[PDB]
Amino acid sequence: ELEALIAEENALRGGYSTPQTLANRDRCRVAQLALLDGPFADLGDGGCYGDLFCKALKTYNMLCFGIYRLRDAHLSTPSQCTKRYVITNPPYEFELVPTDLIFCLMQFD
Amino acid sequence: AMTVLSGHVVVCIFGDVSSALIGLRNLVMPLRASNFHYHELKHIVFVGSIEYLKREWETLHNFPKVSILPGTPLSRADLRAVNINLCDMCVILSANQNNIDDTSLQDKECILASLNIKS
Repeated sequence: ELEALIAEENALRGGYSTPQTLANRDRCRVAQLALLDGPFADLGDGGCYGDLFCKALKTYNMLCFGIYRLRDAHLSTPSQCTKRYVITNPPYEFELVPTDLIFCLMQFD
Repeated sequence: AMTVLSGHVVVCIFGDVSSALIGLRNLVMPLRASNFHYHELKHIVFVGSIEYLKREWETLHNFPKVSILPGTPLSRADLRAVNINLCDMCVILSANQNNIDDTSLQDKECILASLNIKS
């Protein structure tokens, strides 16, 4: 319907909302949350990444995607490199540093 | 849209400043021929770029029942505004046809405007 309105108008417009219009807030939103601080920070040093996303499920049905960990966060020699790199689909037995950002999707607002 | 045009004539033009002057006086002359009456005389609206319309308006001013819609002949909203449905004949003309040197551009616009009107 949006594509048809685009083909007919070539400019998005505004309309008066309705309850069915307000039902178009139901896109399960993308987000990037921190692992060091928050309600999920209760574990930050485990290795049970499986239990991590199962806790995310049983908490808010928060679908994890993957770990956005720093490059030298897997090292013992402490550098000052804040460049993080993505990892897609971490397994169940994947470790976890507290200094971490996570790719997660909470439910639609 | 508020100008009710039924049975009229719309003309689509793919013109620009770089395009050559087509010359539409020869087109609009036998529409205003005196073998009919003034009530029978159809209305004409030109859809396209106002740059080409400005380049040709110095020739196109002494004629009745003539409108100009600046815009784009590919615009479905502009076609709905000029009521192509009720329009007797859409005329799709191209002005860049003798400056482009490729079949990919040759009549490409005309084919698109025809397909959009058919769709």
